Amino acid sequence: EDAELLVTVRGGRLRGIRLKTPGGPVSAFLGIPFAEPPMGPRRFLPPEPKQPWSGVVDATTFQSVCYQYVDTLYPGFEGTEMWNPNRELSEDCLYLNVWTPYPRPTSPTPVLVWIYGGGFYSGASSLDVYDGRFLVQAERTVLVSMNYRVGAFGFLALPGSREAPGNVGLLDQRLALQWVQENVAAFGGDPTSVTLFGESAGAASVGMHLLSPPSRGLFHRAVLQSGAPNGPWATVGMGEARRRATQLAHLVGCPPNDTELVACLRTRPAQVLVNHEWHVLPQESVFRFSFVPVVDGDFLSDTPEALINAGDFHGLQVLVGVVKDEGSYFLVYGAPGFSKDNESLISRAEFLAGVRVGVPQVSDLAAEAVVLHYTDWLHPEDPARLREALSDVVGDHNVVCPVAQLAGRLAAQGARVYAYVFEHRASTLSWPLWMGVPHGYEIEFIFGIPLDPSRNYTAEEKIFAQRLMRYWANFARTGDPNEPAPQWPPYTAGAQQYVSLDLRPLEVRRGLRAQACAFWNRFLPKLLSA
Amino acid sequence: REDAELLVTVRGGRLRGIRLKTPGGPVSAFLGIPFAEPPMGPRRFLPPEPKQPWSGVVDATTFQSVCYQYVDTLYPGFEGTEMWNPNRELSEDCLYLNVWTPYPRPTSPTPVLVWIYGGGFYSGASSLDVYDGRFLVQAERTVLVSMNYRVGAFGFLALPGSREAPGNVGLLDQRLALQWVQENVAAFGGDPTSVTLFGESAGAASVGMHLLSPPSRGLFHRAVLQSGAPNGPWATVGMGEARRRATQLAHLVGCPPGGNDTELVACLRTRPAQVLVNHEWHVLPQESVFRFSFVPVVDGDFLSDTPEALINAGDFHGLQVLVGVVKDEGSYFLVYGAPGFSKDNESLISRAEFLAGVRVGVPQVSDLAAEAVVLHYTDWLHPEDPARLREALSDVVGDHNVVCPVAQLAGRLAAQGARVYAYVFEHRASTLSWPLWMGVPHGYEIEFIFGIPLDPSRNYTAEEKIFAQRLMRYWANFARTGDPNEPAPQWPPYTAGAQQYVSLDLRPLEVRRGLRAQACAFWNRFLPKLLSA
Ligand SMILES: *[C@@H]1O[C@H](CO[C@@H]2O[C@@H](C)[C@@H](O)[C@@H](O)[C@@H]2O)[C@@H](O[C@@H]2O[C@H](CO)[C@@H](O)[C@H](O)[C@H]2NC(C)=O)[C@H](O)[C@H]1NC(C)=O
Ligand SMILES: *[C@@H]1O[C@H](CO[C@@H]2O[C@@H](C)[C@@H](O)[C@@H](O)[C@@H]2O)[C@@H](O[C@@H]2O[C@H](CO)[C@@H](O)[C@H](O)[C@H]2NC(C)=O)[C@H](O)[C@H]1NC(C)=O
Ligand SMILES: NC(=O)c1cc[n+](COC[n+]2ccccc2/C=N/O)cc1
Ligand SMILES: NC(=O)c1cc[n+](COC[n+]2ccccc2/C=N/O)cc1
Ligand SMILES: *[C@@H]1O[C@H](CO)[C@@H](O)[C@H](O)[C@H]1NC(C)=O
Repeated sequence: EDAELLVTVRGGRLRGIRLKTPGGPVSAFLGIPFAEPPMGPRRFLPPEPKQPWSGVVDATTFQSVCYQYVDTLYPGFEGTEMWNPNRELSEDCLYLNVWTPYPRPTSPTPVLVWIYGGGFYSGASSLDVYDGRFLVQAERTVLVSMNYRVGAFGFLALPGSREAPGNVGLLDQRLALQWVQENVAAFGGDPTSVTLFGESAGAASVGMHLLSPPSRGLFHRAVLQSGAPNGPWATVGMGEARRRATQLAHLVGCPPNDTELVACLRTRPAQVLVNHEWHVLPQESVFRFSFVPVVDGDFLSDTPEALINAGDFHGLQVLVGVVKDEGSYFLVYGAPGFSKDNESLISRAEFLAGVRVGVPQVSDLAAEAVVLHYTDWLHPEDPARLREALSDVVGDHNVVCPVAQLAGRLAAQGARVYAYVFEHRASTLSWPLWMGVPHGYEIEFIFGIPLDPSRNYTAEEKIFAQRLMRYWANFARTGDPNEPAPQWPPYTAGAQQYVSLDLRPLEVRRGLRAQACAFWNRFLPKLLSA
Repeated sequence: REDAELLVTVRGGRLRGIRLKTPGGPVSAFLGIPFAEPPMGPRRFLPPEPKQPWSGVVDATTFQSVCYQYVDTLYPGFEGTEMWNPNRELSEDCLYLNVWTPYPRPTSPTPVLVWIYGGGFYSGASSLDVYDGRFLVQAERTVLVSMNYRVGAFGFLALPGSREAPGNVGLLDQRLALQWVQENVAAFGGDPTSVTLFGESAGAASVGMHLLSPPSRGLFHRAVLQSGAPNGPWATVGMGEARRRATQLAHLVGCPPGGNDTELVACLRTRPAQVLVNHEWHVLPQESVFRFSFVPVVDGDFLSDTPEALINAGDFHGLQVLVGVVKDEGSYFLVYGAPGFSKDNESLISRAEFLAGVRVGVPQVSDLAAEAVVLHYTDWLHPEDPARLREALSDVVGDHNVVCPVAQLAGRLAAQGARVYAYVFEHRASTLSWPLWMGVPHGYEIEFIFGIPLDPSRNYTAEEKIFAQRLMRYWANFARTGDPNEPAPQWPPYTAGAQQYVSLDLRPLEVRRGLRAQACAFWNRFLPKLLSA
């Protein structure tokens, strides 16, 4: 029996497993329960701390994936299946995972906490691309990841009600962070040095923990990759959240009293809720999600945009960034004329139709303003330019400009901000070439997946992965990604400097789509208000 | 005794002209031909009545008076502004036209160019040195005609619906002159079946309005619009705001001591011309540049609809048009109001002055509209660079008032049956007195079209003289054939798709695409939708 794999946390004793990496072994503790199972009468409720157990919990394998939709658009295609659940679905899914060096550190080691994305409707800490073993070995950190409830199970809200208060998926996240403060030292982690990082909706979650004071005392630094809490998709108002909750009840046969409605919802099998999620959205769209964080004055006392504009952020360091082609990948899920299997060279009619799906629920004037800004009026009908322009519409509106607004406001209000654009297209990427560097495909390099010898990454790509892990770990340890080489300067509201990340050395550039984002961040909001 | 070449009989009676020397030889000039009864006293604000026939010989031997108008005094003595000021006495007796013809007079019918001067509809005169027709006629053997038309309140004060001041009488002055050309130009050797209108700024807007007014449209065959268009935001006014401006002007001068229109105009008729001129600008609703108090009114008569509606719903098959602008249309207007601008310093403005200048350059729009403008003309990587802000504000005024109205006209006319040719004039004259940051200012291609560099008393470059000759041939080729090209780089027609135009400078012709297409898409396609919602 290996004493390195035995740990006592506050709930009781755990048994881990030793794993192999190309650089040596690490210790993993997978499937640690941090909450009571949110089942039966506990569905839709805030999580409760896991009650202590006797005996030894087997922490040698990943636990169940929270109930969620499973993408079936390209069945068997590696580009989509890499994001689908790789374990059984269950409502009993509130488990977290700890990777540490082997033997376990005996000095307080910086902690990285990963929050997966997936539009608040999907995701799992057990996916291959989130394997913490390489970061922990290469950079000598403790890495924690948790499962949190998605879809209606995590974000169905009847605001004002006690039976479905909303944001419980975020509270699952907060509870795991409290678990880390109380327990991570038992694994050799330093609770006074916790860096949150997440991608997409995970980045938005990180941003929301930055703006919720009860969360702010649980971590020290933040990394937001391709997501932001001020995204048009990341939050929903109380009125619309109530409408969506009520509509889903009607769709699954529950008439239409909040108490009656949640009680009837709790009798439905989880899969039934999943099957009807999607039909509560008001219009055809891409990059919008049914059940997302609700601004009800509690977890978020105001909208993230209002909280960002009014916040003092001195003493905060954040790392934020984007991939080169944020929108390209969302277009195959609803923009007319698009497909992974052809060049998606669309007509102007399809482009104009794509703008309404990509910018849903706005006035015709707002839509025409988008068309004006993203049309080259010397080549208004060129299919290649139109495909690229629609990809830029979706990417700028949902990712690049929300991230750029966040970066600019925090920098100008006291935070030290580092910005990147990930510009390397993996040699193993199965998506077509016209998609460029699609959303989500920097994660595998951050986690050091290319070091896995059973994968087909090149030698320079492995070096690149090691470069990225060092930047991320430098930031986690000091608030500065630079090795203490061409220096990575902080992002500021004036100079707007960022670096491009690829196989070539660092190149400093100015402006995160400055011209496009002035439209989304400065003008379009005022058009909608008047 | 008498030179038979300088004696002509038109319908009103006999005329005596003058023989002018040019660098290339003799030209016959008939200057100051009366074409209307003097619009004075009881005829103030009325449409022009045709000139009654006369006995004996009228001496048409010098330029007649300039129509009463404001005289610019911003830079007194500065030639850059004095060249546009009246060079004859001011008078309400000013409805005279000028005819230049080859010496000897042509024996076969000769194409006719008719010039309409600009000046924001408040100023201008056919007698300005820069409009001297002797060089075009000598170089290209055409007949050139120019007329005076009433400006300011005298030409465009409108109490719509009233008979005592119907408005647009300045445009009727132009129309009467065009009717005179049809009835009389053959007596000078001109061909009334080949008349080409050309004009600049408000003259270009005037030319476009004659295109859109059926009674005028039968009086000419081709059109040249230089740095102006009838659909410009400054070129027309609605009936209500025209009535408000007329009523306020009357109130400012003492009329009435105004319900009844007859009575109010009668009181206006007793006021000295200069007093009307002195108060004319006080009726503008706001502090602005490129906006003019009294301008053509859309009242259903001369223009049955707005020029933009008539342009869109018009069939222009069989019509040839030549349109263009200078490289820096807006820079010249900024020293007349924009904060921080002057011809005597570099006018490197701050961001606050840029934002203040936008409201002056784009007057009377919602704050939302103003901020759409700020968004499109800000470089968000260099939001406060003074030199970039100076150029941005110049582009705002130039795009909004000239380039984009011209581009919209060129595009709609091309797509609806007209053959269009477009240019951008990019030569900065060696004799230019305005500062270097202004580039090629508004109005400073005219002297090259009229061949002014060929005057030996002026110190133009020898290369600029060749340039002038090249431009006069383009214009005259268009007047003769509807095509500026010679019967050598080809000047392609402008179309709504390819949007090709040529650059005019000392270099050979260069074909380019798009008359500030991205900018004009904002002014021509989006901004009107915002002003509606
Ligand atoms: C690119 O593909 C889209 C999607 O069509 C599907 O995928 C193709 C690869 C092929 O397998 C098709 O048979 C599939 O239907 C095309 O858009 C569709 O076009 C068809 C007409 O053939 C039409 O009936 C569908 O409604 C269209 N659907 C969408 C979402 O646009 C598109 O035309 C292709 N572009 C090309 C070939 O240039
Ligand atoms: C550039 O000049 C403008 C115009 O001012 C006039 O011309 C100058 C050369 C100088 O002789 C001034 O005294 C003239 O009045 C300047 O803008 C003016 O500034 C003064 C005082 O600062 C102010 O009272 C006026 O209202 C301003 N006029 C306008 C139209 O804004 C400007 O400051 C000069 N810029 C420099 C010198 O950098
Ligand atoms: N619960 C659902 O029914 C459901 C279905 C589909 N989607 C989204 O489609 C899957 N998807 C998967 C991967 C990338 C994008 C997308 C679409 N985004 O709008 C969300 C929820
Ligand atoms: N009738 C008048 O009093 C009057 C006063 C001022 N202006 C304008 O003169 C300024 N100005 C003079 C020359 C060229 C442009 C400009 C400005 N245009 O906005 C016209 C008429
Ligand atoms: C330049 O022009 C002026 C007037 O246009 C003239 O008096 C002068 O002789 C010319 N030449 C020189 C060298 O100044």
